Amino acid sequence: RFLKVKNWETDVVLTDTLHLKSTLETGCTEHICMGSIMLPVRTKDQLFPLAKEFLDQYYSSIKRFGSKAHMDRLEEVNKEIESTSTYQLKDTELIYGAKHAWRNASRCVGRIQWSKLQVFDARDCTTAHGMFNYICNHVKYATNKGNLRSAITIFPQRTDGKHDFRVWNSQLIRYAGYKQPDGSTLGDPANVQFTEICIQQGWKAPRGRFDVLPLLLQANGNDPELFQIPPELVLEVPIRHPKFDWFKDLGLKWYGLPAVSNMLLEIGGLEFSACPFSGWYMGTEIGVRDYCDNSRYNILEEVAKKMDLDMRKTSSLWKDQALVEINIAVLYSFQSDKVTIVDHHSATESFIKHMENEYRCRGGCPADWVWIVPPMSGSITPVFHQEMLNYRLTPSFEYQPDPWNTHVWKG
Amino acid sequence: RFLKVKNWETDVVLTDTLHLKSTLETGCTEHICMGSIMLPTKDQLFPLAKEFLDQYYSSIKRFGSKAHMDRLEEVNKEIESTSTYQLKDTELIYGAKHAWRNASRCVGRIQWSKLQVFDARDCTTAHGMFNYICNHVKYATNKGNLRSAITIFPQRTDGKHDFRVWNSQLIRYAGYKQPDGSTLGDPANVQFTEICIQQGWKAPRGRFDVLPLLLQANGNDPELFQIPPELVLEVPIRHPKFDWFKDLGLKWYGLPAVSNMLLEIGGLEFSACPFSGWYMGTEIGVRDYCDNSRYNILEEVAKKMDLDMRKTSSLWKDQALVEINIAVLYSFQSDKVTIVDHHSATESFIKHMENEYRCRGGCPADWVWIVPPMSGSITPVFHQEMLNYRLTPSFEYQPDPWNTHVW
Ligand code: HEM
Ligand code: HEM
Ligand SMILES: C[C@H](O)[C@H](O)[C@H]1CNc2nc(N)[nH]c(=O)c2N1
Ligand SMILES: C[C@H](O)[C@H](O)[C@H]1CNc2nc(N)[nH]c(=O)c2N1
Ligand SMILES: C[S@@](=O)CC(=N)NCCC[C@H](N)C(=O)O
Ligand SMILES: C[S@@](=O)CC(=N)NCCC[C@H](N)C(=O)O
Ligand SMILES: [Zn+2]
Repeated sequence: RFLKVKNWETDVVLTDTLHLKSTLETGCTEHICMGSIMLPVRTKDQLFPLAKEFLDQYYSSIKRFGSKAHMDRLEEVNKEIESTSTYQLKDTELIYGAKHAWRNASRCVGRIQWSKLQVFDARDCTTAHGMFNYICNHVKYATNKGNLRSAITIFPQRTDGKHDFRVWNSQLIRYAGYKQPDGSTLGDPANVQFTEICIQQGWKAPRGRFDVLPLLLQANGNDPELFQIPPELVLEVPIRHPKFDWFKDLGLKWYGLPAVSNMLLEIGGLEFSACPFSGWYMGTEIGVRDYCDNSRYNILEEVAKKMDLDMRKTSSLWKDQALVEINIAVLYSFQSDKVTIVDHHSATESFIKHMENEYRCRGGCPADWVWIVPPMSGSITPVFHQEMLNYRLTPSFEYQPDPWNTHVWKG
Repeated sequence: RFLKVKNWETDVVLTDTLHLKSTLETGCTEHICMGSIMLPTKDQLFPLAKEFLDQYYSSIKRFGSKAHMDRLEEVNKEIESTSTYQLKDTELIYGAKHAWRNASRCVGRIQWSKLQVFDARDCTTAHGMFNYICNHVKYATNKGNLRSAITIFPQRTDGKHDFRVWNSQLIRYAGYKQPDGSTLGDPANVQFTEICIQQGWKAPRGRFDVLPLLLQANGNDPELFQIPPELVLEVPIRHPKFDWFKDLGLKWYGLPAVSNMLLEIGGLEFSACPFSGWYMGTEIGVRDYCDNSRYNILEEVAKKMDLDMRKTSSLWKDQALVEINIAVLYSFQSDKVTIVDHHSATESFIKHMENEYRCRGGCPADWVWIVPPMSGSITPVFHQEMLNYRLTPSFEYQPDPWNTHVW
């Protein structure tokens, strides 16, 4: 069976066959679409089919499907599974795995870059201190003095689910959030729960509006441990505006390296619960969501005041006006400091080209429209007009519960 | 499977039970989501009628009444002999209001129960159709104080006697293909504008020529009619800050009146059912004015603003987009024509969702369509999980007549 997607700006029609290789489920049924829903101990039994499918893929890509090297590998993995109930990926298979998980990430607009990914194999790691060292190197390498390079660091896979490696942080670099007695929040409201955990685990908080959180690292199912990232490794950008000199006085900055650290990487049925990965920011992530979401820094009011907009009626579009200036300032600041960033126009355009390329060479490209369309100026970006099909391929990055909700405390 | 939806800005959680009365299909499966795809007999007829009558009598609190059973029996007999049936006026009004209520892509449904229904089922000719449509337009426009309305023409019979309005909206601007390959006026309406000319229309060939009506009665060849200009309310677009903005020569019409859809009630199909409410500002300022395949005015406006159009990262497109949308809202408000900005409309829709969950057990909603085409995440609907499903009575898409009509 074949499926068509149309772009309603250009009338380009594309044919998807890739969706046929999808097995995982979307959350949708024929009677209900759950397209906007945020989020809708494995045994020998199910493991070998998962392994075989991955190896078939891997060997196909390297033009060796059905080869002796292919068949011996299947043999070796099967034997290893039945005798140990799991198996180890070769380095080559791991790199292929991590790249393809990115390539398959239907909510990622930056996938044109998927084949350029620095993979750091941290499977020999055994302790939280070992984790800290690996993570420090990741940050230094990925940051590259502002000329960012995509990377992922992969810690040992899950075994019995009792010895998980986890990074308790949602990102390697993120700002603290502190609930005040008066109900207001100082710093980043999205990180209040985690900040409280850190403080309980012994962190001495500076209690400012932009305090870089410590790392909270769990090796081998043990209680997690605190570590401070060397400040010289944490690249930050002060936010100013090219025309508005008062903008610097708002006191805003952000970090340059977004590094998602709470997701689970699945490859050939293996689960990598600690796999921090980093690329670089699209401007609107910071300028629109982080700064202007009502539940985040929420600076719209303060910015609008200083611009002296008519704030008494929403139909003045004072919010829309402030938002643009804020996003101009983010992009300006990063570019002036030579820190890699991409605007939403450039990024979405690149994605369209990527997506078209993928249809031709791969037979499709799973894409989550709800997430791909930028959170400002949607319809003036080409992705708005692009029909997309969303489905799940493996390897993949998956959500997992925050570890403090599952972790068995040792003491 | 009594599903929950969460708002991630407010942490409000609603439980949906209404979805378990979904009649039709979404196009999605367990294996693929198609949420961003734009367009995914007597035996058939009686269960459809029964289902509708069941809702109807439940809503007036006479479920399982003599009146209810009588009406079921009565309709049942009518189908057996006539192969169809006719709705009582009350059922027609309920059906239309509920089609709107059920339109998962409509952000303005908080108004759903205040719909003026015009029964045009006695209409027999295109001239009669014209008359009904002029009355609709005058009533709905209401000197700028717009009132939602629908006019319903006779239902399909054998599919060979359909009533259709060939226009996509009662009021829209023409589209002409120029010698230099470009397009004058509205590119979305080029094909339709051709067909009008192909039929006899004398096009003044301007940037904003109101199209003639092309009306089809009882399956006949459609006929042209010109809406009395005095009935077409238009707004000159100016900016409250930029004097040069009025020089751009932009205008739009006050009355959006969708005319190419099909209203389905109790299995009965109304192929001609033009309906009208009023505009959200972004429909005009963002989509109609700034889509690349529409009026596409961004570059011209940014130019007049003297923005740095060298790099995309100056966000000149975004800056211009805002000002354009400020002007649209400003102009309509200044001329006392009803319009709603995207902040007010989305906030009202959140309140409506609240109401529907509380009083009805849910509200089908299509996030992809509900979230406005600018400033998405600063509107509350962006952070609102929505469940999409098809309830009936409903408005459905139907083919353009010209692809189907025998002459
Ligand atoms: C290199 C530049 C990149 C850009 C500009 C980019 C852009 C984005 C954006 C804007 C999102 C939505 C995030 C949000 O709204 O919170 C996203 C999501 C995502 N990205 Fe990328 N990305 C990049 C690199 C990467 C890399 C290197 C990986 C993995 C190796 C990756 C995997 C993902 C995944 C799995 C998601 C889904 C996140 C979620 O569901 O919360 N991306 N990306
Ligand atoms: C009164 C104020 C109203 C507002 C502010 C409003 C707003 C909107 C908007 C913004 C859309 C998206 C359409 C687009 O972007 O092209 C829409 C779609 C829709 N509306 Fe409403 N509307 C209103 C009245 C009505 C009425 C009176 C009806 C029917 C009686 C209706 C039924 C629909 C339907 C069926 C759609 C989907 C159209 C499609 O799928 O192309 N609306 N509405
Ligand atoms: C409810 C809705 O799905 C949710 O707000 C989504 C919408 N789209 C998004 N898109 C991106 N890129 N990031 C997000 O966090 C979200 N949030
Ligand atoms: C491809 C995509 O589904 C298409 O561009 C949709 C997106 N969302 C929309 N939303 C509204 N309100 N109106 C539209 O025409 C569209 N178009
Ligand atoms: C891994 S990262 O380079 C992918 C990315 N560009 N962003 C993902 C999360 C960043 C998050 N939205 C933020 O604003 O911090
Ligand atoms: C029937 S109308 O009141 C519903 C509405 N507000 N708009 C839908 C169609 C209008 C279309 N988007 C336009 O910009 O002309
Ligand atoms: Zn779906």
